[PDB]
Amino acid sequence: DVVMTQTPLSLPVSLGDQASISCRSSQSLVHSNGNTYLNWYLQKAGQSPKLLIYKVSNRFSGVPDRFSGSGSGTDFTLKISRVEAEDLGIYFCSQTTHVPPTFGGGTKLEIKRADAAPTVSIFPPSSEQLTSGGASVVCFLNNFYPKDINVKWKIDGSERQNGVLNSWTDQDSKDSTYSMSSTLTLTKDEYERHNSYTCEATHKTSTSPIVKSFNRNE
Amino acid sequence: VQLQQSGPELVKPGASVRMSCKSSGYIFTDFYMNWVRQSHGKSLDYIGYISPYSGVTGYNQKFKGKATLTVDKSSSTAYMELRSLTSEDSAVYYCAGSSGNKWAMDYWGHGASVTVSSAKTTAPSVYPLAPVCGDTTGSSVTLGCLVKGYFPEPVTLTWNSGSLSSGVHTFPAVLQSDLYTLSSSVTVTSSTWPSQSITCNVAHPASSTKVDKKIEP
Repeated sequence: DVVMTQTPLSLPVSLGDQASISCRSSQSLVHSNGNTYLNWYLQKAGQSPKLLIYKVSNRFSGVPDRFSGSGSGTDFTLKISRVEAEDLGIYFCSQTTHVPPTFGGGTKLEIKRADAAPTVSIFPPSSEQLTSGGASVVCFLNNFYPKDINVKWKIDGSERQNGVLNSWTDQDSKDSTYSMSSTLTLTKDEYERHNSYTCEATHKTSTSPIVKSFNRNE
Repeated sequence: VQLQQSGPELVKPGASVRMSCKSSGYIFTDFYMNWVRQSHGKSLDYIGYISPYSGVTGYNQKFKGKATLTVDKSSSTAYMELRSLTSEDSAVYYCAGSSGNKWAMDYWGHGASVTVSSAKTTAPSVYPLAPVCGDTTGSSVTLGCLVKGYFPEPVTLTWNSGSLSSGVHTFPAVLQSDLYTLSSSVTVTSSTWPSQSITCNVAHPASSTKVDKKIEP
């Protein structure tokens, strides 16, 4: 197994920009038959992977002139000269010199924009649900930029872990902002014997954590 | 060169799934069929290869035992059988072909998703989410709706029969143990709710379910 490390992990570009993705193997990829077997793929939104370059610099059929590959041994780069909108998606690098084939973790190309701050909203369990005997307190952190955000749940001063279901939106094709959802699910029994509930977002735009709270009756 | 893959399966725990892949129109070449698992979003894990002409298999040493590769030379039909399926094995599985010299996967199948879950069709519970919580930001009200414990997917949610379509954010479902859960939020102006009605619409066709939750004040 040869680790393929690839950086950036996310590369924000404006359409029209130059882009470069770096990839390094943990061993040389120069095989005994004289070849360095390093290939590059692009998986656009929810499609299958598509080969772009093979044997470091060989462009595959129908891949445009914009895309290029280079390097040797352990160190490689996929270059795009003008990021057209069509190019946005996840690029991986795979090696086929050593057994098994391995792949890097991918470099998400995304559209750059101005940091937005989360529009946190917390929601008390519904009558209905409390009648069911269960209680989800939900928290929507709608429309922030960048996607590195950190949600914590607090009940009465100690932090909370068992019961958090977390999910996320991809870059919205309108305002380039992400949104993620957090849901904490506990008993009607444990909800009734506690009182302040705190969806406490940490985002990189504020030094000040965004705290939406409510108190079951306090 | 075209590859057709058998589409989605829902396997029980500690069970097996056989998966097919038919290669077409790259007749006469010595090429191999490859299986690559894509764990979730970005990790691709190479499972193995098999030549439909000769029978030469080769596994990634991590999958040998979990996966059995076979081909019907006579049909150009490769097979992958995965046995003792765990929740962990719920991924998309690709089939793709390589063709000598270069050693890259140059043609790829559409993917095969396997959801490993011990559930039978389970109907969702739809819960209105009123922002009573943390009082309106002035101009905007955000309302939510939570769809809990349904198997299999999908459910579909719209707001006000799709008359409300802007500022809606619908979140991908997540397999909450062996069931799914998903939510959505809509942002209306503060004069609108409740003077105008906003209603969560849900239908889980796999269980004949259709529900409308007006998010009452």
